[PDB]
Amino acid sequence: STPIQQLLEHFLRQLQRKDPHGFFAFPVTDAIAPGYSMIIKHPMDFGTMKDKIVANEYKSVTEFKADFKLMCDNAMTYNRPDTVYYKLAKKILHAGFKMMSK
Ligand SMILES: C=CCCn1cc(-c2cccc(C(=O)N(C)C)c2)c2cc[nH]c2c1=O
Repeated sequence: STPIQQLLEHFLRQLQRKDPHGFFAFPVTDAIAPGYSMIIKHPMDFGTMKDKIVANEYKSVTEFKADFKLMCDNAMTYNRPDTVYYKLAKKILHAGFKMMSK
């Protein structure tokens, strides 16, 4: 485990605490979200992010933050603003970037 992997595991733990229902835990399936795979071209979720950390795919914090933002942006594209899923994505995007900067 490299120093970067250790830091990213720390950030990921802190980010996942902000999703207590686990809506972001695993890839979204079309059964749960009809037509999702044809609307969202670059899916992302915390489980995929964990696998990417362990596989050593993130070479910088910047690359990691971009996947986090992608995950939130996908949720704000697929879901309407008045939904639980949109609201959490907006909340966690802003809080997560703040947490990773302080
Ligand atoms: C906020 C997260 C962004 C990703 N995400 C996830 C789900 C989702 C996945 C698995 C289980 C459930 C769930 O617990 N229920 C009750 C359906 C919900 C979902 C459903 C409609 N839109 C989305 C959506 O965008």
